[PDB]
Amino acid sequence: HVHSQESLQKLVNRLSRIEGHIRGVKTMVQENRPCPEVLIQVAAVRGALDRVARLILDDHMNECITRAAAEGNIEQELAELKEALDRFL
Amino acid sequence: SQESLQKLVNRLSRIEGHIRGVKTMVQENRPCPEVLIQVAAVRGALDRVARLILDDHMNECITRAAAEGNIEQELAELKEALDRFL
Amino acid sequence: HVHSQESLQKLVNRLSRIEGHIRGVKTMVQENRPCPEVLIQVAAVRGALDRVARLILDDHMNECITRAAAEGNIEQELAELKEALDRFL
Amino acid sequence: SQESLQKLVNRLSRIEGHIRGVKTMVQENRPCPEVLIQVAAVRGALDRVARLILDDHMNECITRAAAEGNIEQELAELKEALDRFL
Repeated sequence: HVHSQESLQKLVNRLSRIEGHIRGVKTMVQENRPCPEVLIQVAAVRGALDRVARLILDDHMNECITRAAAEGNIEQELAELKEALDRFL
Repeated sequence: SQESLQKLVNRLSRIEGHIRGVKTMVQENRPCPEVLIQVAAVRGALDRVARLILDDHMNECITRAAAEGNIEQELAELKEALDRFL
Repeated sequence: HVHSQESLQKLVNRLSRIEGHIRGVKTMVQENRPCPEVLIQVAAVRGALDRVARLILDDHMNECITRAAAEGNIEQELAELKEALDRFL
Repeated sequence: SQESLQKLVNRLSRIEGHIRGVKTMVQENRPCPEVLIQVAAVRGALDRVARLILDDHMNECITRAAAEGNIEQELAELKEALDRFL
């Protein structure tokens, strides 16, 4: 890669897919499908969520390190990154 | 069943509503930490649902072992479920 | 497998290995080795810890389900299992 | 450095002592939940150490970017570190 900001619309998309996938898990439960099948689908949803989170974080990181090079305020930018990682982890 | 199933459906509807909430936040260009705080809550909610489903599975396995034995088989089912839950 | 209880001594062993592995991470830090190398070693220690935890849990689960078949007290045994999972997760 | 390195060494010595504590508990046949409560604390401590090491790495990368640029390269180092940290 050379890093590209994920478009707002690209993120909204990924989130719509995650919504549809949760609605799918709900259908599975109503049909009394086996517990391991349901858990497999829940795991996939959680994986999808993590990848969205990770994309949002990458773009944030990019702004922080870019703003540091541009403007030189390393302390502020570190502290911004660390907040975002706190809430991500 | 009718009792417990509906509770899970409900939780899953709430999670769905919460993901819509995260979508709205993104469209409104709200700060990253606020969006991630909401994503963390969704992830927490998903974990608790996963945990409830595992509890019911484990309940069936142990209940069936008490009733009908085949303890080795049931134990091995429990361990396989834990393999995929972690 | 047919399930076998991990011996007390087998567990003490695995824990001694984890101790030695943490002491190894400490040496790496004193020698100012690169951060990704150090984190790779920390991950391995965490993995080793998880596998120990998992073994202790498997043996507990085995006692709970065995005691349920033997004695029939499903409620007590479920609640024992769930406590152990609470502190494991 | 001499300052920060020693703090990490210390944390790692405490983690080592804590794993000995878990070993003693097992030899004394203490209940499973008590042993797992102590293992959870060790795992927590290990996570915090991992997090401190990542913070220092990230600090070097951003600091070097402000001083000397090559922002794309540094960003890619940060993302690679996060790949392995999760």
